[PDB]
This record gives sequence, C-alpha cells and structure tokens, in this order.
Amino acid sequence: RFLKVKNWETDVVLTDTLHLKSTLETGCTEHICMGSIMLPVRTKDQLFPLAKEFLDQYYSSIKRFGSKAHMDRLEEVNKEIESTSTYQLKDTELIYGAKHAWRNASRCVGRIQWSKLQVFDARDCTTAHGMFNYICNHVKYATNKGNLRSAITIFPQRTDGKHDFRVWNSQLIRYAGYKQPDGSTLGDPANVQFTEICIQQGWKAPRGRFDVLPLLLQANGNDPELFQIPPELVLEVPIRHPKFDWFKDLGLKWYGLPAVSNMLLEIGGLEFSACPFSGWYMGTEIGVRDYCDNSRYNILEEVAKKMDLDMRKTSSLWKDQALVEINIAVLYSFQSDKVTIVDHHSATESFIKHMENEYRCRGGCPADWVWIVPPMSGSITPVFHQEMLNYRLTPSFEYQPDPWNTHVWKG
Amino acid sequence: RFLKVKNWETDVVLTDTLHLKSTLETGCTEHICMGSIMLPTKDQLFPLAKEFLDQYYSSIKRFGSKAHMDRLEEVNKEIESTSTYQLKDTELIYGAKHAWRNASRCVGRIQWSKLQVFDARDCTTAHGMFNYICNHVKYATNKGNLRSAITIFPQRTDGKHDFRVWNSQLIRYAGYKQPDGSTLGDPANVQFTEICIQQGWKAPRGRFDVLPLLLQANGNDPELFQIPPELVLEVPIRHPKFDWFKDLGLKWYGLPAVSNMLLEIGGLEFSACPFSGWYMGTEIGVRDYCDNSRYNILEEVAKKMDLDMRKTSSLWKDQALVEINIAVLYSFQSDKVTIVDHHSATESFIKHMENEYRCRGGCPADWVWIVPPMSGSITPVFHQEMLNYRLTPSFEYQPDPWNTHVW
Ligand code: HEM
Ligand code: HEM
Ligand SMILES: CNCCN(C)c1cccc(CCc2cc(C)cc(N)n2)c1
Ligand SMILES: CNCCN(C)c1cccc(CCc2cc(C)cc(N)n2)c1
Ligand SMILES: C[C@H](O)[C@H](O)[C@H]1CNc2nc(N)[nH]c(=O)c2N1
Ligand SMILES: C[C@H](O)[C@H](O)[C@H]1CNc2nc(N)[nH]c(=O)c2N1
Ligand SMILES: [Zn+2]
Repeated sequence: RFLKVKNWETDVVLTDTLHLKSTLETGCTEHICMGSIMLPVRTKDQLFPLAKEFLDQYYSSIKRFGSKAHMDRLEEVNKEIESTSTYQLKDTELIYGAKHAWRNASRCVGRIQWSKLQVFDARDCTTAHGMFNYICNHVKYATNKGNLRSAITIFPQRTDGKHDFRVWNSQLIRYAGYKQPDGSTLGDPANVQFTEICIQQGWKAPRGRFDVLPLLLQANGNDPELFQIPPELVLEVPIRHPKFDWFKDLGLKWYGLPAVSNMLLEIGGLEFSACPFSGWYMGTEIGVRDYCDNSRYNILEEVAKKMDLDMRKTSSLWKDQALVEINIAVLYSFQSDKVTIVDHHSATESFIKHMENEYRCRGGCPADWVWIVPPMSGSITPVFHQEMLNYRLTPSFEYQPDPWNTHVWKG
Repeated sequence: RFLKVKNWETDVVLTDTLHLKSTLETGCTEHICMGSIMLPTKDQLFPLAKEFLDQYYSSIKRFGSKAHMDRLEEVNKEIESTSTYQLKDTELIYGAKHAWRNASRCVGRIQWSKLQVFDARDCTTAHGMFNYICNHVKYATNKGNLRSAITIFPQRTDGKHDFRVWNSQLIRYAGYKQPDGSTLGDPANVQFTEICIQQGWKAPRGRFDVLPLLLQANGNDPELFQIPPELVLEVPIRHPKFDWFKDLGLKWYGLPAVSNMLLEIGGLEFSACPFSGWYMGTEIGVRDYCDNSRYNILEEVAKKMDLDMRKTSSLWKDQALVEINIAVLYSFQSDKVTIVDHHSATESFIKHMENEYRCRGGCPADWVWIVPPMSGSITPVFHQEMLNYRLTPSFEYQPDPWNTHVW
C-alpha cells in the first residue's frame, strides 16, 4: 500500500511505504482521531520476535542481511534468551539502536542531525555515584564550551522491573520551582513537585528564581540519591535584547543544554529506563514555552509593560508583539555568547529537507504535525503547509511513569 | 469507550461520550494517524433519514411521540415512492445549524445556534440563484454589523441536476498570470479566474478585482453575474502607527462566505449551500497576506520597516507578521466591520467546548485547524486536547464542478 503526502505551498507530493513497517498502535481508529492527545517485565515469549526484527534491521543497514554473521547472531541471541530470559546488545547494535530511536522520533523537528549522536555506553554502571560520574561527563562533553554536541548516555536495561536504573529529573539541567504560602510560585512552576521531592530528600534549597536542581539518581532499583552538578559544568546564558537595554533588568537567564532524562529507550524489545539524551535548543522552546506559557515563567505582561504596549484590548496584539521581542532576545543572547541555538525558521526548513531525503532513501519519515509546527508564527514556517504521516517505528523513545509514583521505598 | 481530554494549561479534564454517536470515517487507523492530511439509494437513504429524525425529535423532547413515529412513516412512504424525500422547514433549519455545530475544524462555533437560514429550495434558475445570493450578501453584511447566514438551494436528485456555485467564496479577488511569469492579484484563484474569462468575463486585470459569480442551476451551464458593488463591503488597510502602510495599496472584503461545500442532512445532499459569518483577523493578515503562495507581502512590509533581513534569526518575518495583523484588526474596527482577533475567538471556543461537553457530552474538534496560524501557544486552544470525529448533519467537500460538468 502506497500513501501520499502533499505540501500545499510547493505542490510537492511524496509517497510513503515505510508505514508498512509500523508495529505499535497510534491511539487513533477509523472513528476517532487522537492526534492532539499528549500521552497516548517482558516474557521470553514475545521477546525473540522483537529481537529478530531489530537484528534483521541492523544487518540490513550494514548490508550483511542473511549472512553467517547475521544468522550466528540470531542463534546466539535466541539461546541467551532461552537460558537467561533476556539478552545483551553488542556495542554496534546499541549505537545503531540509539540513533534510530532518535531517527524514529516523530515529534522531533531536529532529526536532520540523527546520524551524528555520541553514544555513551553506561551499561557497566552499578551505583548512583557511578551515574553521577557518567552524567557529569555527558554534560561536559555535550556542552563543549558552548559549541554543543548531541549525546546520549545509556544505563543498564530493565531486568525484572524491580532493579530499574532511573534518573528522577525530567531534564538533567532544570530550574527549581517553589510554591509560596500566598499561592504564587517562585521560579519554574513546572518543577514544583520535583523540587519538593529534592527538598524532602535533603536538598537545601537556595530558593531563588533560577536555582539549578540537584540530580536525583536511582541505580539498580535502590532508593534515589542527591548529587549537585558542578556549577562550572552548567553553562547559562543571561538574556538581553539587541535594542532594548531594559531587557537585561528583567533578570532572565537560561541554561544552554537541553537534556531529557525521563524517557524510556526501547531497542530490540530491551528496555533502557535511564537514557538521558541532549542536543541544542530551538529558540522558541525557551522564548515561547518556557518564558511565556501562562503556567511557566509567564513574563508577557511585564515585558509588554516595559515596551509600553496598549494592554487594554487583546486586539492590539500586545501579547504577540511582546512574544516576538522576547524570542529575538533569546536568540541574540545565545548567539552573542556563542552557545549553539537554532531559530524556528532555520530548524523547520532543515526538517523539510531532511523529511524529503527520508522519503527518497527510506520510504518515509513519520512526523507529528501537532508537535513539529513551532508554537509561534506557525504558517510562515514551511512545516505548517506540509502534510505528515504519523506512525510508530522501533527502536523508539517512549514515555514511562514518573518514578515517585511507582518506586518501592527501601529506607 | 469513555474518552477524556485534558487542558494542560488549566488541568481541566472533560469526558467525551458524544464520539460514540459518530458514523463516518476519520481516515486514521491503529497504525497510522492522518490528522494533518487536508483531504481524506433507497436502502442507503432510509436509515439516514431515521438517524436524523431520531435526533431531531429527541432535540424537541418528543422522542417516541406520535408525531415522531408519524413523520418517520411519512418519510419512509415517500422514499419508498419518490426514491427521496423533502425536509420540513423546521428540520432544514435544525439540520443547517447542526452541520455548523458539527464542523470540527471551525473555531467560531460558539455562535452556531444563531444562524439565519434562507430556504432557497424553490429556486429554478441562475438568475434566481443570483437574486438569492445578493439578498444573502446584503442581509449578512448588514452595513458592517455582520450576521451569520446560509442560503440553501435545491437538494441533489440524480446528480445530473445539481445546483452549484462555482466560486469557492461568494467574494474573492481575481488572479492573473502575467507574461513576466509573476502573478497579479490572488494566486489561489488563477484557474477559476481563467474560467470566468473563458466563459465571457471581462477582467479589469487589477490586483483586487472582485470576481463575478458563476452560478449553475439544474445541472445547466453556469452563468456570470456581477454582485452589485454597493453590496460588497471592503476595508482599506492602514496601520495605527505606520503612516506609510496605506501606500502598500492593500484592502480586503468584510464578508467571508464559503460557497463550494456540500451540506448533508438526513442522507439528503445540498450541493449549493453558500454560508457566511465574520473573519478572524489571522485568516486575512497571516494566511491571505503572508502565505508564500498567496499575496506574499512579508518581504515588502519588512523593507518598509527597514528590518535586518540578513538573517532568519532577527525574526524580521515574525515582527512584520504581527504589524500586518495589527493593521487588519485596526482597519476593520475603525470602519466598524465585525472582526475577531485570534485571542478572543480561541477563548470563546474554549468556553463553547465546555458548554458542549457539559450539555451534549462532547465537541468534535480538529486541533490542526483550530490553533490559529500565528502565536499558537499563547492562545488557550494550543494547550487543549481535542478529539476529532465525524457527526451528521455535516458540511463536506465536493469536487470542483469544472472537472465534473458535462456541457
Ligand atoms: C540537536 C538538536 C535538537 C533539536 C533542535 C530538537 C528539537 C525538538 C523539539 C523542539 C521538540 C519538542 C519538545 C517540546 O516542545 O517540548 C523535540 C522532541 C523530541 N526530541 Fe528532539 N531535538 C534535538 C535533539 C534530539 C536528540 C539528541 C534526541 C534523542 C536522542 C531527540 C529526541 C526527541 C524525542 C524522542 C522527542 C519527543 C518528545 C515527546 O515524545 O514528548 N531530539 N525535539
Ligand atoms: C461567525 C464567525 C466564524 C468564524 C470566526 C469562523 C472561523 C473559521 C476558521 C478560522 C476556520 C478555518 C478555515 C481556514 O482557516 O480556512 C473555519 C472553518 C470552517 N468553518 Fe467556520 N467561522 C465562522 C462561521 C461559520 C459558519 C456560519 C459556518 C457554517 C454555517 C462555518 C463553517 C465552517 C466549516 C465547515 C469549516 C471547515 C471547512 C473545512 O473542512 O475545511 N463557519 N471557520
Ligand atoms: C511534555 N514535555 C515533553 C518532555 N519530553 C519528554 C521531551 C522530550 C524530548 C525533547 C523535549 C524538549 C527539550 C529538548 C530536548 C532535546 C534533546 C533537544 C531540544 N532542542 N529540546 C522534551
Ligand atoms: C482550506 N479550506 C478550504 C476553504 N473552505 C472550504 C473553507 C470552509 C469554511 C471556512 C473557511 C474559512 C473562511 C471563513 C468562512 C466563514 C463562514 C467564516 C470565517 N471567519 N472564515 C474556508
Ligand atoms: C498540512 C496541513 O494540514 C495544512 O497546512 C493545514 C494546517 N492547518 C490549517 N488550519 C487552518 N485553519 N486552515 C488551513 O488551511 C490549514 N492548513
Ligand atoms: C493538547 C496538545 O496536544 C498539547 O498542548 C501539545 C500541542 N503541541 C505541542 N508541541 C510541542 N512542541 N510541545 C508541546 O508540548 C506540545 N503540546
Ligand atoms: Zn489520527
């Protein structure tokens, strides 16, 4: 079966054959679309086909499909599953797997860079302290004094689901949020629950507007431990505006390194519950969502006040006007300190080319339009006008429940 | 089977039960989501009439009444005899308001119940059609105080006798392909603009020439008519701070009036059902003016603002986009023509969603279309999970007549 997508700006039509290789569900049916819904211990039984599938993919990519090296590996894995109920990936397989999980990530606009991913194998790690070490090294390597490099660190895979490695932080670097008795919030409202946990686990909170959270690390199913990332390894960028001198006085800054640490990495049916990954920011992530979401820092009014916009009627577009200047400020700041960042025009245009190249060479590119289109200026980016097919391929990054909700406390 | 939707900005969760009444298909499967794709007999007829009459009679709190049962047999008799049936005025009106109510892609649906319905099923000719349409335009325009309306022409019979309005909207600017290779006027209408000329229209070959109506009655050949200019309300576009802005020579019409869709009610098909409301500002300023394949004026506005257009990262496109949209709202409000900004309209839609969930068990909605094409996440609909499904009565797409019509 062939499926066609059309770009309604360029009339370019592409044909997808890759969806045929799609396994997992979407959440949609013939009678209902769930494309705007945010969130849509394995047996030896189901494990081997999943291993076989992966290994088949792997050996095809290296052009050794049906070789003795291929067959022997299948046999080898088959036996290891029957006698041990699981198996270990070769380094080459782990690297291929991690890159392809990124490549298959349909909500990610930045996938043109997928083949350039630095894979840190942390499968020999045994303790929280060991995790801290790996993570520090990840952060130093990725930051690279401002010239950012994509990386992922992979901790040991799930066994019986009782010895999980987990990073409790949603991101490696993130600002604390504090609920005040008056109901207002100090810092990042999105991190209030996590900050409270850290505090309870013994973290002495400085209680400012931008306190870098501590790492809360769980190894081998044990209770999580607190570590503070060395400040010298956390690159931050004070935000200022190229024309507005008062902007610096808002007191804003942000960190340079976006690093997601709460996702699950599935490769060949194996589950890696601790796999922090990092790249670089698209400007709007900070300047639109982080600064301007009503439930985040929420700086639109204060910025608009200073620009002296007509804030009486929404139809003055004072919110839209302030949003653009804030986003201009974020980009100007990062560029000025030579910390890697990409604007949403540049990023979306690159994704279009990547997507086109993925149709030619791969037969498709699964993409989630709802997430790909930037949260400001949507239709002046080429992705707005691009029809996309969303379906799920493995290897993949998956969601997983927050550890504080599932963890068995030891004491 | 009882689905929930969350607003991630307010934590409000709503439970959807209405989707269970859905009958038509979405185009998605368990394996692939097509949510971003633009375009996915007597025995057929009677269940459709039934489903429709059941909901109609339920809406008037007379489910399982003699009148209900009586009407059901009456329509059954008529289908079994005529191979079709006629809607009572009351059903027709209910039908139309519900097609709008059910339009999952429409952000302006909070007003759905105040639709003025013009019954034009007695129409037999294109001059006839023209007369109905002029009346519609005048009534809906209301000297700038816009009122929603629909005019309904006779239902399809054998597909040989279709009424069609060939225009996509009642009022649209013409578009011409100059020998330069460039495009003068609206590029979206180049092909239809040729068909007008091919059928006899004399273009003023300008930039904002109001297209002529091309009307088809009983499957006959379509005819041209020029709407009385005095009935087409337009808004010169100026900026409340940029005095130079008016020299760009931009204007826009006040009445958005979609004329090419198909209205399906109780199995019956109305291929000519022009309807109209009032603009949300971004349709004009973001899409019409700044789409690359439309008037595409970003670069020239940017020049006039003397913005640093060297790098994409100065966000000069974004900056101009805001100003252009500021101007659109300003000009319409200044001339007292109804318009709504994307903040007000999306906040209204959220309130409507809440009303629909609490009073109907849900509200079908297409996030891809509801989220305005600028400043998406600073409007509340961005953070609102929505379920998309197909309810009837409905507005559907239908093929362009020129590809179909047998002369
Ligand atoms: C290098 C530059 C990168 C850019 C500019 C980028 C951009 C983005 C953006 C803007 C999102 C939307 C998330 C949000 O708005 O909350 C996203 C999602 C995502 N990204 Fe990327 N990313 C980059 C690197 C990476 C890397 C290195 C990985 C994995 C190895 C990755 C995997 C993902 C995944 C799995 C999602 C899905 C999130 C979800 O499902 O909720 N990205 N990306
Ligand atoms: C009164 C103020 C109204 C507003 C502000 C409004 C707004 C909108 C907008 C912005 C869209 C997106 C379409 C696009 O971007 O091209 C839309 C779609 C739509 N509207 Fe409304 N509308 C209004 C009245 C009406 C009325 C009176 C009807 C029918 C009687 C209607 C039926 C529809 C339908 C069927 C669609 C989707 C068409 C499709 O499937 O592509 N609207 N509306
Ligand atoms: C509900 N929010 C999603 C949080 N998650 C799971 C998530 C996943 C991937 C990406 C993001 C946005 C942060 C980010 C991460 C990376 C590696 C790059 C980038 N530009 N942004 C967030
Ligand atoms: C891209 N979609 C095709 C154009 N169609 C079929 C379509 C249908 C309904 C609405 C629109 C947008 C124009 C419009 C119409 C009405 C009544 C109100 C309004 N504010 N805008 C367009
Ligand atoms: C590819 C994508 O489906 C297409 O660009 C859609 C996106 N959302 C839209 N939303 C609205 N309101 N109007 C449109 O024309 C479109 N176009
Ligand atoms: C309800 C809706 O799906 C939700 O708000 C989505 C919309 N699109 C998004 N797009 C990005 N990049 N990030 C997001 O968190 C979201 N959130
Ligand atoms: Zn879908």
